[PDB]
Amino acid sequence: GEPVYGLSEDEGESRILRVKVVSGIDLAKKASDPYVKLSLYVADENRELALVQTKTIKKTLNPKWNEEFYFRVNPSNHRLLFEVFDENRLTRDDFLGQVDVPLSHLPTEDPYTFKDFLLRPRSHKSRVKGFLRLKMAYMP
Repeated sequence: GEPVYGLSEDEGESRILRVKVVSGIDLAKKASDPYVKLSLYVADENRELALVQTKTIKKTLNPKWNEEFYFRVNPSNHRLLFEVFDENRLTRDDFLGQVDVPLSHLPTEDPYTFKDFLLRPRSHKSRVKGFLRLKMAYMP
């Protein structure tokens, strides 16, 4: 009774993963107007399977999104990328950091169990700061 992101390629390998994007914490100042873009993708192939973004919160380095998403995923072969961007009107949105999560060993839970994931740069050559607070668990 909720929207699901991703279409199955093999129904005998997919599972429903619940993801809540809670908040961003202590983001880098590069007006800061953050949102998170979530990309479900196939590992190794680096092939996008579903793309969705949170609302933008205006003028903050400590945005509280509290948004929930359900994804259709293959736990062994898919990964979820979270990228934080600063939304801009007249220039490309600025990248603020990422968290790339494997889905193979996430807990399972029928709907303080969030985790604060360290934001990482796109390349080793850059630096970001802060954390992205996420809760993720499979539907049984």
